[PDB]
Amino acid sequence: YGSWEIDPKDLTFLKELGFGVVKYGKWRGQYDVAIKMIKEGSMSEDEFIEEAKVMMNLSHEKLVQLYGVCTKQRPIFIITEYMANGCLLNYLREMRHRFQTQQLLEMCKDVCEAMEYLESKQFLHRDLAARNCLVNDQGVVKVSDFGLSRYVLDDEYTSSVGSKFPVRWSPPEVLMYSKFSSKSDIWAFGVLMWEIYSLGKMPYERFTNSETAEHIAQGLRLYRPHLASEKVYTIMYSCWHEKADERPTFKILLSNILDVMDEE
Ligand SMILES: Nc1ncnc2c1c(-c1ccc(Oc3ccccc3)cc1)cn2C1CCCC1
Repeated sequence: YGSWEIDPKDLTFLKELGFGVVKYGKWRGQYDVAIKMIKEGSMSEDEFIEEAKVMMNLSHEKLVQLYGVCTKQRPIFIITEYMANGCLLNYLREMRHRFQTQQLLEMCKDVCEAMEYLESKQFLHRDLAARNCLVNDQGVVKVSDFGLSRYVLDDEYTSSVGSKFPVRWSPPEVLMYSKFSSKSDIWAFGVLMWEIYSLGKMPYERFTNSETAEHIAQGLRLYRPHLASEKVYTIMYSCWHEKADERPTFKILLSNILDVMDEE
């Protein structure tokens, strides 16, 4: 076993949590883990395994921690930090939480910290969205599935023509030219802020993907969620400059979010 490789015999599977299936379990009988099981034919496995070595060296409190992989048998496993409150999107949609806006801004800050870290490592997420963030037992949001889209074999998800592509989280230059950059992550982050302040509404709710792409190409934008103050709206909106070079960095976004927290 290499440093990136976990012995699957050290795993105990306890419950199904919901590419494939994800389970909750224990490592060596004691420590909580999530086990993401990768279905046959779904992934470029050799490429993922090499990238896993890079992903192992990423470490930040607001990034879901990759403990290792199991790849000597199939389906291959991705072993990670267990996030008790599950997917951010589902969490947002649970109206019982009765969120204060302070809580929503903190979720934004959690994600922005992770993204500033990824940016500092020149690591693109490539599919940032509420559905790809997780929430722990303390209500902390962490970024997940970072870079994983690179290894998906289903073409419907691979390009902007595809029926599974994240059109609603994509800047004009991605939709038109497939130009990915730090600034396409920035765009996606703004959409994620919008999802958070909208309590999990689908971006461009009333539009198809086709219509959304048209909307975007015409320079139209999401508008202010009811729960977003003018200051918060200014921050998400800054992520959507037509010109990619005019969009902020995650460092700048983080400073702006901190400022709003201080001003309340
Ligand atoms: N870690 C998790 N803890 C709790 N629930 C989880 C996960 C994960 C999870 C586990 C592993 C995983 O693997 C990676 C993590 C980071 C980077 C790349 C892969 C991604 C998500 C998913 N789920 C749920 C959300 C909706 C239904 C399933």
